[PDB]
Amino acid sequence: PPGPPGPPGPPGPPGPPGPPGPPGPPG
Amino acid sequence: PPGPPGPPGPPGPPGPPGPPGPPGPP
Amino acid sequence: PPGPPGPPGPPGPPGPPGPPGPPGPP
Repeated sequence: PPGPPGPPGPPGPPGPPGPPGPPGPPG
Repeated sequence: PPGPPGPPGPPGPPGPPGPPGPPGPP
Repeated sequence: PPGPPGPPGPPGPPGPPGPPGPPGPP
């Protein structure tokens, strides 16, 4: 009989940067 | 014979915060 | 023998929004 499944792979890569923040307040 | 490949790993970590927003109005 | 390792997981989620921008001009 073949062996059992291998171990899980490693975690994935990091996600992308988030969106830009909001505008600053009025001058 | 070896067994089958294991399952995928879990998702990676979140990305970094985004860039700063634009300047406010005058 | 156990099988080979699984593949890397999926990418993480996006990071959160960046900080507010600076105040507007005078």
